[PDB]
Order: sequence, then structure tokens, then C-alpha cells
Amino acid sequence: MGFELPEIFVNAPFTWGPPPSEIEMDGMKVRLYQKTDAIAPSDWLEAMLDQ
Amino acid sequence: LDKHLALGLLYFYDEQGLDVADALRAVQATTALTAEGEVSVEQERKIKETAQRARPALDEFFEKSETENSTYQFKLTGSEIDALRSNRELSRDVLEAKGITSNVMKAVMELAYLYYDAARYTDASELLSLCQCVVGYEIDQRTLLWGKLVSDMCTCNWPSAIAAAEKIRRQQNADVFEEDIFRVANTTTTRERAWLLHWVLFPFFKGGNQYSTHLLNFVFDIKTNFVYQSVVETVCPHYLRYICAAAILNKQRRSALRSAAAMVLNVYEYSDPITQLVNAIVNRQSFEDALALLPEVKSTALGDYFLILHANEILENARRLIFARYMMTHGVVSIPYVAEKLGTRTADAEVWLANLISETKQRAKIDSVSEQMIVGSQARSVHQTVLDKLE
Amino acid sequence: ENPAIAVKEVFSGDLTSKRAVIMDGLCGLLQKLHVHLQRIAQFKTGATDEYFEIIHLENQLVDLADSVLGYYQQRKRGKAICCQILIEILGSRRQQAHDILYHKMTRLTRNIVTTSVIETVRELYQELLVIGNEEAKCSALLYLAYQMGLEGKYRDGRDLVLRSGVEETVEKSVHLAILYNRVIAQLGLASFAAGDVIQAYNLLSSLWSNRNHDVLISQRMPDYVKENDEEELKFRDLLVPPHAYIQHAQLELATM
RNA sequence: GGGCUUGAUUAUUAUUUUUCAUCCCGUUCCUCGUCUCGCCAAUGAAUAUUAAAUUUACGUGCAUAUUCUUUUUGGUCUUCGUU
Repeated sequence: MGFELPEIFVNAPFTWGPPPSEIEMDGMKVRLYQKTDAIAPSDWLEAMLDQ
Repeated sequence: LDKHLALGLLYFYDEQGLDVADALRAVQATTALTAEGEVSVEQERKIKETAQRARPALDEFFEKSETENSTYQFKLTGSEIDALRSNRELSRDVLEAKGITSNVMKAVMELAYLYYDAARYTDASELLSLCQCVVGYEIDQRTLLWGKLVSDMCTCNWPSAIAAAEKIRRQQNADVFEEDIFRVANTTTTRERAWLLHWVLFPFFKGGNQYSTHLLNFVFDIKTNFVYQSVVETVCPHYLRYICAAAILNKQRRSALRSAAAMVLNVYEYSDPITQLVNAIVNRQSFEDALALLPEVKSTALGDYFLILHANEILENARRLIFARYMMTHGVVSIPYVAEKLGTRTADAEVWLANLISETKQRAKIDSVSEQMIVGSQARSVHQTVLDKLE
Repeated sequence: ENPAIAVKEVFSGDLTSKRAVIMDGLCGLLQKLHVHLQRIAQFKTGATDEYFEIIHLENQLVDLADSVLGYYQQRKRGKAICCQILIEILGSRRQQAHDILYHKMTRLTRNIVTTSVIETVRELYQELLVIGNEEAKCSALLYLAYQMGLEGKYRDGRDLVLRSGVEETVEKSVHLAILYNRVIAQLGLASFAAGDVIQAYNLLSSLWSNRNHDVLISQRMPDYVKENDEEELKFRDLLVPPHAYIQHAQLELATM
């Protein structure tokens, strides 16, 4: 042995492909869940309302 | 298996045929210096053929020759290897069934054995083969695996080659596939592939066996389990060109042109072009352009790259193929303009066309009583076919 | 200038308190200018002369990122370089407009001149594993693919995205997602516009069709938003970036 | 490693020769702290009620250009001599 992932740049090749590789899409943000919630801040919010 | 990256560059760049000037930093990781004999030297022979020659080749020759006369005298701590080197009889014997290991160890054996190259090359291969099988050994998974690769590499003198052909499709394919958790990664696959190609298609080098064109087609490819991802990464233009040539030479699996077309496009990621054009036009199907291209390509390359060997066969297959397609439907087309192109008088051309027809790939009769080739119907009998299918 | 030398009271550089000085180490202070400029832009839609003012201002803002990186380290590591990558499109379509910007100098550090810029040097020198480009995280690569697609051919951008395996780092980490959508759209446009149908159809159709719903590169806000309420500030901060989009209309023509 | 007459200290006269762990900066090294990520485990089963095992509502009206500048290098103009 041997070796392990040989090319230029830095991380070289990972997985390719063959093309045909339609790639798709991608959307996000549809459900939230937190431990350790943030403040507000109310300052920004007031200013917005004003505008 | 495996390796080396500089060596790899020397390899493929020469094959492509753009230039040689290339380094090959070395030696690495065949070994230093252990079996066989040397990898670099084989590359040098190819380079010499391409284009004269140069300082690296001289260095390689020196490296191969010695270290060292004294070491050569010293080797062997007993108690076989003899009649020149090996003990042919012993090699045969270590299967049937011998498998439960006398003494134990061939650890000191390896130390004594290691020497090498010189190249000497048939004998060297024979010795390696003998070591491989004990079977129980101990020592080792990886060391043995490296050994298998070396056997595959050289010598390609045919009894060694046929043995190695069997070994490649049992061993190497299995090894690449997982499990074992997790091996073998991109470099190993690429290296293995390069060695297989060298061992038979026909670089320059040497290739053809009987027949293992088939082997090349079979492995890179074929869907249970798949890769072809490996072939694509990271950027094997020369290999693709070679595959196109191989497909034409073979002239069928079953599926032939279609498979080749899919492989080829791979539009511009790395794409070498003279063979590729011949195949890509032929499958698509234009008949004027393809016909012209095949002589031009044949004459252009060659180029370097002699062997010659196979390419006469390739030229014949290609001509036959273009014509077979041209006939099929289409007409009900003649025949004088076919004869003029392929280039001898009319009767020789007629018999050549008749040989395409006689393979049961077409239904046709040739009128030599008006010089017309007539095709059947059969492609198309419509209602009748449906009645048969139902009943 | 006169400094270095850094005397009376105490100076360092890290960690304890000095403290905009320390944060200018480092250069988190410049990062806060980068943040606030994006904000201004992000609210006002290009129309009146305000937009001109911010463009001039942004050209000004570049220069510090250059210089600072030749004040080289405290390693630091990062902050100025990160700002440069974000700023980059920069530019561009083939690049136009870098030359006009470039034009006051002193400029210095590494990615300069309309020969470059082009992205690539920063991406190269600032890695993806161990040292750099970490924290955050995967990288420059999306911007390089964007750059490659616009000023080279859509072959290079497609090749880089598929090779680098960067399609599983965009799933979580929400800024990167928008980038992902942005580069996919641009690649399909570039494929159309140097002149084949496929890959252009494949890339572009995939981006579309679905979702409606398109906030995903620009602009636009989903439903609903912006009437409700104080949650506006999620889809108006993820992301969308300004002076880009790249043209609406043009994408639609390409798709249809 | 870089800078630093850093602390002993050649230095400071260019015997400048340092001379080291070190002050200020200093990763790919070892030890420690903490955060992120993770596999499993921990608080939601009625077939009948004696002083009660869990409380409404959560919406209106108002909302800063919030300043002084001395200016000085160009550039649009104007009024004298003279061609």
C-alpha cells in the first residue's frame, strides 16, 4: 500500500459522477427547534415598526 | 496494491503522445529496490519507441542492473531455488493439497528472496509465483497483495500472462470491492486499471492474448456492482480513446457501439479525439464523413505507437461495420459507388458485402444481374407479427 | 507608522482588553463594517442615487482587506480573507468592472489585478482541512464554482462541484444553501448562453419547478411575511445579497 | 522562528563577538480546560367522582437630520491692459 485520493488543489476528488448528475436544488427553512433561545432584540423590531 | 503518482504521469502522458520530457521522481514505491524489473524501465522502453530517449532511461538501466553483484552472491539462506532459479516442480506441487505449512515461517525466506531485479524477468516472475503460494505462509495480507500486482505487471511472456489474466479477474476485482472496510481508494483503482491496459490491449508495449480485449471490456464497467466513477476521476482522456479503439477491435459484446457512445460523452472533461471521432460519427451515423475519417485516422496514427499488430484488424472491422449500417435500411441501394471507394473491382466488393449479409444480421439478396443490393421486409410485416405474438 | 512600538498603559493584540485594537488584531472590527454595509444595501432596492453611493463606498472598503493582510497575521486568521470571498462576485460576468475599481491602489495583498480576481488564489492558499479554511467551512469553493461558471465555461464549474463533494454540506448551514441555489442557476444560464440545450435544460429545470417560491437566490420574501410580524427578519436575512440576482428575466428566457 | 540595548548580558567605541530558557509576537508538537457531534439509558396506559393535578386576557395611541463649521487645489462666470 498505497494511497488514497491523488490530484491537485487540496481535497482533490471525492465522488464524480458520472455526469448524468442532475442536482437538485436545494431549498431550506421549514421547521425550527432550539435549546438555549436568543433575546429579541426589541430595539431593531421597534425601529422597523416605525419605518 | 499500488502506487505511484510521478510514475503515473510518465505512463499516461507518453501514451497520449503529446510529448515526453517527463519526470518521474522515483524510486517510489516499487520499492526500493524490489520486484520487478523495473516499472520505470518498462516505461523507458515505451519512451524510446516514442521519441529518443534520454537521461532518465540511462539512470533507470543503471538502477536495474545493480545494487549489487555482492548482494546477488550472498542471497539464499537455503534450501531450494535451482534449476535455473526455481524448482518448477515445487511451484506445481504447492497446490495439490499442500496447505499445512512445514516448519513454520517464510519470514527469513522473504529477507533472502527480496534482492532483485535483475531484470531477469521470466525467472523473476517464476520465483515470485512460487513465493505467493505456501499456502499459510505467515506474512501477509498487504505484502502478498503488492506481490499479486507485480505478477500482473511483468513478465507479459504469455504463460505468465494467461496465469495473471486468471489471477486478475479472481483477485483484483474482489479486492477493489468492499468489504473489506474501507479500501482501496482512487489511486489504487487507477494504478490497477493502467497495469491491466498495459498487459493487454496494445500500447507499445504489447498486448493481445487470446482474447482479452474481452477482459478489458468486461472490467471497467458492467453493472453488478458498478463503478465507472473511478474511470471518470480525475481525468483519463487516453484511457477513453483506448476503450473506443478496443470496442471497434472486438466487434461485439452485444451492445458494442451504444455503450461506447454513452462512455464517450463525457463531453469535454478530458477527451482525446482521433479514435473518438471515428466511433462517434459511425454510431450517429453519417456515412460520407465516417468513411473518409477511417483511412485518415489509420494513416495519421499509427503514430508512434507501432503495433500495427492489431490496427489492421481494426481497419477491417470498421469498414465492414460502416457498410453493414449503410445497407441495412436505407435502400435497396447499389453497388458501383461502394466498389470504387473500398477500392478494388466490383466482384471483390460484391463478395465483401455478401459476407456482411451472410452473418444473419440482415436479410438481403444481391443481384449481380443488375448490380443492385435488395433488402427484405423484415423490418416490418406488421399485422402478421402481432398474430404470431398473440398465439 | 511610528508604531510598531506600542507603549504607554499596555498594549497587546490579544486577548484581554484594548479592545477594538485587539479585535482589529484579527480584524473582527472590519468584519463589523462588512456586516453593516451589507445591511444598508439589503433594504434599499436599486433605483435612486443611494445605490451609486454604496457602490463607491464598497470599492473604498475593499482596500483595507488588502493592506491588513500584509499586516500579516497574529493569525488572526481569516476575517479579512472571508470578507474578500463574500464581496466577490466582484465583478463580474467575464470580468467586467474590476479594472475600474482597482484604480487607486496601494494593493498589495494577494488577489489583485484584472489578470486575476478570479477568486482561485484565495481558495488555493486557504485550505479546507486542518488549518484553514475553517471554521466556516466549505468555502470559497462555491464562490470558485460561481467564478468558473461566469468567466470560464460551465464545464469547469460543473466539474468542480461534482468533484469536491460539496452537496452534503449545503443541507445544514443555511447561508451555503442560498449559495448552492445561486451557483446552480448561474451554471444553467451559462450552459444556455454558450450554447447547447442540455446541460442547460437539466440544471435549470431542476432549480425550477417546484417550489413556487423563489426567495432562494433573490428577492422577494415568501408567504407571509412581510405583514407578519417580526419574523420577516429571517427571510430578509437568509440572505439575500444585493447587486446581483443574476438577472431574473434572463433566467426565465433561458428556462422557457 | 520574528521583533525586542527585554530580564543576567557582548551591546552602549562596530572587540559589533550576542548568549540563553526568557519580556512582546509564536500550530500542525505534549499536557490541561471547555464547546460541538454521537450510541444507549432516565419524567407521559381510563374500562366508578367527598373537599379537586394545573389560571384569565396578552390587544391600543404617539415615534429626531438630530448641528456649527474655517476652508483650501481644480471648474462654471466676470473686467483691466495688449495682440
